[PDB]
Amino acid sequence: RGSFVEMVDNLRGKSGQGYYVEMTVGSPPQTLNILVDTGSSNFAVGAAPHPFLHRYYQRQLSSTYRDLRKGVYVPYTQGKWEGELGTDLVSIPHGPNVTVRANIAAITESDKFFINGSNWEGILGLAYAEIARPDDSLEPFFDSLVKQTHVPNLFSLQLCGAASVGGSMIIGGIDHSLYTGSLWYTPIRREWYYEVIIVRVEINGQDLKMDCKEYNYDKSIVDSGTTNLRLPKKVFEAAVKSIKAASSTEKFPDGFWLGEQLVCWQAGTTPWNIFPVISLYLMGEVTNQSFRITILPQQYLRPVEDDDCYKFAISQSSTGTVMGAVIMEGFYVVFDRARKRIGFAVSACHVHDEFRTAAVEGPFVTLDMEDCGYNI
Ligand SMILES: C[C@]1(c2cc(NC(=O)c3cnc(OCF)cn3)ccc2F)N=C(N)SC[C@@H]1c1ccccc1
Repeated sequence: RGSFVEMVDNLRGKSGQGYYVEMTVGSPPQTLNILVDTGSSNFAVGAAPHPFLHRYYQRQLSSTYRDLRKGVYVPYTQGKWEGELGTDLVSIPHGPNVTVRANIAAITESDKFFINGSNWEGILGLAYAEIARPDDSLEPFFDSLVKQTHVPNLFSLQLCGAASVGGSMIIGGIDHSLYTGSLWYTPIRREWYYEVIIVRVEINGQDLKMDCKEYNYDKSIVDSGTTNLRLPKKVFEAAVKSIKAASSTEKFPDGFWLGEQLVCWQAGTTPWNIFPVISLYLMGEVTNQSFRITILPQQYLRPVEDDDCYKFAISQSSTGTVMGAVIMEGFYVVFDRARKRIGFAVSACHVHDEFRTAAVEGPFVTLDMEDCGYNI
């Protein structure tokens, strides 16, 4: 506990393509790069020679492969994958010194799922069984890991932003070299997604003053498998209005705020100072107690290489708040499953300037925080 040198820097990727970890599957071990995804619950790997794929799982080569004789069909908002369920032996080379028998969905057909030019061949769904396909009886990888080994029921993520990105997934613990200051914990409201409650939103310390239920309509989640900070429609328009007001030193086309246009500045002359900070107050551990996380334009204006051009990476949502890479790149994030809570601390690797840094601050007095959660 406290130091996991072998797991530091075990994540790689490209901007906009996500963060992957090296895994092995089968006997003998077949090496695959696997997207780290806290917003889903399936371990699903390429099993057929799709042209975008560097590598794929070849079940015929594995002596420890067991066919579950069951299909799985996963349409989602932005694509589709389908596969054949099985089990096999799985290890993480730059993770704990263990081997686990895990459920594997062998992907046999997909659409808009694999990224052309990416270096990953599968997805590690790190959320809970309730959202696993086809149903909650398919035990997620991390559940299998904890059940079969002495690995503590905790993992933590340091996602380091920017073409190449990196970071750390500490499996079974916390590495104190990855953050500065203190960890502040928010309750996991329900174990399906990593669902949290946002109690207050500020743009440059100016409260949006919305009914806090709007912030979590219909949920708020922490998702390493999403790029943007996604906000419910009503919250998004309030936030953009305020961000526009604060940044009115320079005028931008309306399309930029909708992510339909890039904005460019002469190399290394990006006016970070004109753009406001964004604070999300999260439900704390104690009644009437909250803390806030604060991100910079360096997090929400993402570099696009095609002199210095940027995409606005805050976007409107109909699925509730999604705290994607935009949020997570500011913070060391502790998924403390054992204690049903998520910890946030200022990341040792977050992108900032000489004037401002990302911040995790508390405690604050916030009443009626339970009222902020949405119920069907
Ligand atoms: C499995 C799923 C998913 C995610 C991605 N992610 C990415 O490509 C990506 C790109 N850049 C990032 O940061 C910047 F570097 C982060 N991630 C790609 C394909 C996918 F199918 N995970 C989700 N959380 S959202 C939809 C989907 C999903 C979720 C739930 C149920 C089914 C499918």
